[PDB]
Amino acid sequence: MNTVPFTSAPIEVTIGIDQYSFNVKENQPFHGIKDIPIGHVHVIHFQHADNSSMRYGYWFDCRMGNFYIQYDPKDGLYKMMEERDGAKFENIVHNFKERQMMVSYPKIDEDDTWYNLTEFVQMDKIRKIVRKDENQFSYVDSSMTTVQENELSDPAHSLNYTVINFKSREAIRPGHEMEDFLDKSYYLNTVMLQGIFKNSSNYFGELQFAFLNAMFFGNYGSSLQWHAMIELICSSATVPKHMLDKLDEILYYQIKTLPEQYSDILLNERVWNICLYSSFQKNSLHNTEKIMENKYPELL
Amino acid sequence: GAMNSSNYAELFNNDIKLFVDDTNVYRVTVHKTFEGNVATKAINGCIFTLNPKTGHLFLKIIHTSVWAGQKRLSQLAKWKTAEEVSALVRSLPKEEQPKQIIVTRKAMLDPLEVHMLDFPNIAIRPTELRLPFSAAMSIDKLSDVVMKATEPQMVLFNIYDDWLDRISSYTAFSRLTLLLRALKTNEESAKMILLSDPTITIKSYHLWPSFTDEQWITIESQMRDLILTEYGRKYNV
Ligand SMILES: CSc1nc(N)nc(-c2csc(C)n2)n1
Repeated sequence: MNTVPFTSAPIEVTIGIDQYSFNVKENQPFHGIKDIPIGHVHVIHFQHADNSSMRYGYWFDCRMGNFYIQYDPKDGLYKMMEERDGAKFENIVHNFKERQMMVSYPKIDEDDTWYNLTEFVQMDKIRKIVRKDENQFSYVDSSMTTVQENELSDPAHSLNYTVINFKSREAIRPGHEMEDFLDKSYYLNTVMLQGIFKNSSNYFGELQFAFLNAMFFGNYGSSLQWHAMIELICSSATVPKHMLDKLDEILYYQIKTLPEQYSDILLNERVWNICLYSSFQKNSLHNTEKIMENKYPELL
Repeated sequence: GAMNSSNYAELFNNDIKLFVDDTNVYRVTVHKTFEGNVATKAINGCIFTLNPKTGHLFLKIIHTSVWAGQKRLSQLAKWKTAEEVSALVRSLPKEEQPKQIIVTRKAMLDPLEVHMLDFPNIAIRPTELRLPFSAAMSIDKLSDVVMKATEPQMVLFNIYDDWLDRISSYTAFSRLTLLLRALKTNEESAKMILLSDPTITIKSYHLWPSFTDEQWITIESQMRDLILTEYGRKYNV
């Protein structure tokens, strides 16, 4: 089990760790989060009690270092930092647990929610989309734009996501204009899966990453990316049965986890009616279709 | 973006543009089969591509052979239309290529856009106008060349005859669409109007009769009366 300590909590803030969240009051004796499952990627995220604008947070994998949080009163936010002095870090962590100033990552033993949301999210791959190499963790926030959004403005603070564009020379083979645009199997299987991702696991890795950023930070370009990558599979007549089956699981947990009241902003009516009712895969997403009809019948 | 009443005069500036209408590309008769089921039989069609400033018409003839063994022909027709427009642009010298193509039906935007990916600098636009170019097959010489074709064929016309010698393209285009709006609302009456007088002929290299300026004025008012009427006859007013 890992620990992410906090130097202190000077400002009132709601802290999230994965899908959990808890309020901390201004200068309350809070010193961080303990019992965090090793073996998964995590995100710790923040919304100031004073400025619900700008949700922000840090993706990290405890195996890649000792990490802690420290408020910076110049920049005005909780910053993640690495402690390379492992001795100093264990000493710090032990003192704060002894004083019991830490909240426990509160995983119910039955619950595989976080695993199912993050199954293929590699942390080295996150680094190549939120490019900031001097850090082992990655910062994201509500306002960061994607590389493709900057095509249609700072590249360093961008989310380099795989560029998907259904009306592009990449998507469309000359002489197969009608065929490739109505059935995108070639774009999916050869261009994307065989040329960019290498395998469906990597496709899912970015797709999951795109969703979580949309959900935890209301990041609009991520939401667009999540829908694009779904749409590309739903608009392909030829998809391996195993990808379809795993996509159905993936989307099921994402729909399951979404806040019931955020549905109107994080779900694109058009893409989902296509996946569920119009597209080649209308018959192939049974779990996803069942939870959507029972939880968001208004959208369809 | 969309073309409508407000940006009407853009059609007559000096940026090369074409209208594309696909309403006559896929044409069928519907008949009964021996077993009493219904079946379609395709007939030749055409793509109506028109430069509204010059009157040049690139009438691409769609021979029924293109449909043989295909499914979902109505959808294919849109992509075939886009394929042919694309081929046409590519065959024109650069200085003759259009800067905009305006499709008369929104369902053409995606097919053309995809076919025109090689030409990012050519704008594909819809329109909110209700243009009567479907009545293009009510022009006898155009219907004639379509119905006689034995193979895919492109035939060039000036849909304004020599009108531009005496009037502007704004006026020429308004005369054309009035003529076509009438031919669409009542083809018999429209055609009667145009040809009642045997002494006004259609030159061999023209499509419409050789009216004087004054005769065109009488013709134009007659087509107006026809349209307003059929509007009454239809809504009883
Ligand atoms: C979490 S982001 C992510 N996750 C995985 N597992 N792969 C990728 C990825 C994109 S292109 C490529 C070869 N891999 N991206």
